[PDB]
Amino acid sequence: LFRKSKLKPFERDISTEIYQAGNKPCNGVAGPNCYSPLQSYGFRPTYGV
Amino acid sequence: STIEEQAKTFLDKFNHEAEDLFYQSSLASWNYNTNITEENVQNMNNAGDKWSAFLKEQSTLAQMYPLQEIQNLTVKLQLQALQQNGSSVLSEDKSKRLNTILNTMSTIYSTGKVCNPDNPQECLLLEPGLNEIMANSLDYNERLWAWESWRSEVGKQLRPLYEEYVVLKNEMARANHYEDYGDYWRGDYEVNGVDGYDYSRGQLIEDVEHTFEEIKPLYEHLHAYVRAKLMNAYPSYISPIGCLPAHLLGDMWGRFWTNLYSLTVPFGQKPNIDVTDAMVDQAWDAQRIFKEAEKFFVSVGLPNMTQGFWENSMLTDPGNVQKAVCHPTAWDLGKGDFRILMCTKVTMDDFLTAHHEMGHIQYDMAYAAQPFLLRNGANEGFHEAVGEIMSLSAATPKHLKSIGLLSPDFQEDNETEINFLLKQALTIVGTLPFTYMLEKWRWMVFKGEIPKDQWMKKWWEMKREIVGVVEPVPHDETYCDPASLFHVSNDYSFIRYYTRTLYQFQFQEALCQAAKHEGPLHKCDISNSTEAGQKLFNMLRLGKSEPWTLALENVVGAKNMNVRPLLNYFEPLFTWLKDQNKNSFVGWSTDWSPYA
Ligand SMILES: *[C@@H]1O[C@H](CO)[C@@H](O[C@@H]2O[C@H](CO)[C@@H](O[C@@H]3O[C@H](CO[C@H]4O[C@H](CO)[C@@H](O)[C@H](O)[C@@H]4O)[C@@H](O)[C@H](O[C@H]4O[C@H](CO)[C@@H](O)[C@H](O)[C@@H]4O)[C@@H]3O)[C@H](O)[C@H]2NC(C)=O)[C@H](O)[C@H]1NC(C)=O
Ligand SMILES: *[C@@H]1O[C@H](CO)[C@@H](O[C@@H]2O[C@H](CO)[C@@H](O[C@@H]3O[C@H](CO)[C@@H](O)[C@H](O)[C@@H]3O)[C@H](O)[C@H]2NC(C)=O)[C@H](O)[C@H]1NC(C)=O
Ligand SMILES: *[C@@H]1O[C@H](CO)[C@@H](O[C@@H]2O[C@H](CO)[C@@H](O)[C@H](O)[C@H]2NC(C)=O)[C@H](O)[C@H]1NC(C)=O
Ligand SMILES: *[C@@H]1O[C@H](CO)[C@@H](O)[C@H](O)[C@H]1NC(C)=O
Ligand SMILES: *[C@@H]1O[C@H](CO)[C@@H](O)[C@H](O)[C@H]1NC(C)=O
Ligand SMILES: *[C@@H]1O[C@H](CO)[C@@H](O)[C@H](O)[C@H]1NC(C)=O
Repeated sequence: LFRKSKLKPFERDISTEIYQAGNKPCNGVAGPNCYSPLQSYGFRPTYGV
Repeated sequence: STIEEQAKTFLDKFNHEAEDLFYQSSLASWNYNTNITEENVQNMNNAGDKWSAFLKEQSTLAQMYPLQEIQNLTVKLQLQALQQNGSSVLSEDKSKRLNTILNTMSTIYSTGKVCNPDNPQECLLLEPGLNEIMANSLDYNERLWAWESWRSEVGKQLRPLYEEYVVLKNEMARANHYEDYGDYWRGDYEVNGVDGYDYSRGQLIEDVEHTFEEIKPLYEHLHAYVRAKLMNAYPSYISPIGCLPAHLLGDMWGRFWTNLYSLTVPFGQKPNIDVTDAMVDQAWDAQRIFKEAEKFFVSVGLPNMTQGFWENSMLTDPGNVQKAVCHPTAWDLGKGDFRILMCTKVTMDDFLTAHHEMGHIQYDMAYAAQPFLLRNGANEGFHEAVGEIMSLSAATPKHLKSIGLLSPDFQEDNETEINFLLKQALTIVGTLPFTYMLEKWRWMVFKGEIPKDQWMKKWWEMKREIVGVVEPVPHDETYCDPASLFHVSNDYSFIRYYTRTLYQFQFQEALCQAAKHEGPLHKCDISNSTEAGQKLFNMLRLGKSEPWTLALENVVGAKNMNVRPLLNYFEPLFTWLKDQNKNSFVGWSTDWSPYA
């Protein structure tokens, strides 16, 4: 859900580092302006198309 | 970097978790409402606690972004809603005290019961027996006593708790920047930041008063006609110039005058429009009714329901051990799931209710693309109005003839239109003064200008002034009559029922104009028309992304609510009532009192 820049065609990215958004570097810990980059789907049979 | 990018980053996270948590809480609520068990209640409590708790931290975290550095005006709306609706400012002891009082309010109202005099043998509840008695029984003593008994056994208990309740709510608004808890409600219609569309909180009071001034002649003429007809039922008790007794309105509080239709029919000899027997002859079931309702929406161009709606929604009472509430509701669980919860019988009312409920679902699907915090109507009135404009067209004889329930041999003349208009009048026109009266008094009591010792004193004084209804038994300050109302005890805003009614007739007049319809307004259909459908759909998809003044402009062309379409709808009834009131005095006298 969050990346510093775009991706070149036919490229993959697996690195998981805390995406800093605020000015202060939070040294890679969870908190304000420091979100984990990998979000999660949720799937249930009752969803709609 | 700048605040704007950081705020957008935070919003792009909040939306993701909000969707999932809302689904879990809403699904748990649906499970209990269709399956009444103790563990379902526990599931609601757990899911509700997580959703309530999650909103608390997000409200706390949103404080770090000052609102004066946002110029997009779209992020500001989301930030304002998030900060406001989950922020708590009272102390812990005061917070739990307010929660305990509110729980007491709901508990006493649900558990309240009154029964026959000097007989503790058998007793009944308000919903099963009291509603039926005031709607059907014509006994003067029974109606008067039951009206007095319920208020005595409910208002007296609720009086001191309301006095503590009004206080704590005031410091809640006082702690915030609002002047009083009354202004907190009036902030829903507030619009700021847009030139040519700004709406002030104080402007609403002036607008409401001005609108009610013009609709006075219609109400008093109807009141005079009602008084004359009711003279036949209770001659001795009713005075030709006094106010009507409060226990002879056909319901508990006189909110609706529907129950007086039989006693006040204009032409009883002529047949009434009814299709219940026609559906019985044609063997109509629940699915057929909803399919017919669905086809109506397709005929105007709106897309019809998905497969998930048909499989998941239930339309019939399960019966047996499976017990569920039969109150018609339209559920929007989010993430592409829409369901309708109601128990359906083969009646005209259920046929019309299907159209009314289906309107809410279509409105919900309209703004599915908007962000999570903006998935709502422009205000508290638009949502109700949308689901009511379509019930008007469904009941028109032309639509019934086109479907085929009504025989083509039916004809229309004086009485058919007059009877139909008067039946609508007793449901729509009558409730407007009652709603305005309750809201205005409740505004004054929260303002603090009225002392506690004059709460009941001023309450009845204005009842004989505007509503023109006099109480049948005097009451002191021990009673708390407004507390007997369901909405008052449960802390619900009541002004939405006054803005909604005036909104719906503005929409119907505009759509009928776009449909190139001619003739009387009350005979209008939009089934084949598609220009009306696309014009309506343009406003529906907006959601909360635009000020409600702009949304109103995009449909009718005005920046404020108006009363002309409502009067134009009932104009033929107004002329006939003027003819019938030639020999009847117009206006009620406040000096008369039924109890000597
Ligand atoms: C900010 O926070 C507040 C509260 O914390 C949230 O406000 C709630 O908003 C919802 C959405 O409108 C309100 O739900 C509405 O309640 C009305 C009150 O009805 C009560 O009484 C009936 C019995 O007569 C009960 O069945 C019902 O459950 C209520 O207890 C309903 O009348 C409304 O239903 C209307 O629409 C449906 C279609 O959706 C129609 O079918 C109905 O016939 C009816 O016309 C509606 O359900 C709720 O009351 C609000 N809470 C409070 C305390 O007022 C906001 O949602 C939140 N903002 C966010 C999250 O952004
Ligand atoms: C206020 O903020 C919102 C949200 O950040 C801005 O909405 C954004 O508007 C741009 C263009 O106006 C959208 O870009 C479009 O993206 C689609 C793909 O989704 C692409 O196909 C289009 O060609 C275009 O590039 C952007 O998606 C949209 N943001 C969101 C979340 O939908 C809005 O513009 C801001 N207000 C002002 C005045 O800038
Ligand atoms: C909208 O169009 C449909 C399609 O023609 C109309 O349905 C017809 O109505 C006439 C009555 O005027 C019937 O004789 C036909 O049998 C109907 N046909 C079908 C396929 O249902 C419908 O009446 C139109 N709506 C309005 C309000 O006129
Ligand atoms: C309702 O709850 C009971 C109790 O767990 C469960 O057995 C049942 O499957 C649920 N659903 C229905 C339709 O009864
Ligand atoms: C309405 O539903 C029918 C299925 O009964 C479907 O074929 C049709 O496409 C739907 N209408 C629209 C506009 O998609
Ligand atoms: C009934 O309608 C006709 C329309 O031609 C009108 O002439 C007549 O005056 C009406 N009667 C009443 C009592 O309104």
